[PDB]
Amino acid sequence: LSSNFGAISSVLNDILSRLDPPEAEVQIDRLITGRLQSLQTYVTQQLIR
Amino acid sequence: APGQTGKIADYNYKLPDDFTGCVIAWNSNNLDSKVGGNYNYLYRLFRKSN
Repeated sequence: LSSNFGAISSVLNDILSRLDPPEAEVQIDRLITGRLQSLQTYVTQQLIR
Repeated sequence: APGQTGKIADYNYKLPDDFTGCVIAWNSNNLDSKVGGNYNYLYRLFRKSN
């Protein structure tokens, strides 16, 4: 979670703070695709184990 | 522009980020710019709610 995955802020709330939807949409898109990819890796690892 | 901020943007006429259309503008000096100075046009810069 702490990792940014290319995004400019770790905590999503800090992004919400000043970044506006025109840029916030793309920023959160990058962040959420990164986090979801990490969760996908974790669930796959759990599946094999 | 979708999501841009400003007095015209948030106070006058906002536009969704999912907007699907065209913005077509041209200088209207030959039409609007006159000796009267066309001050009838107004914007609502100050407003309680965007």
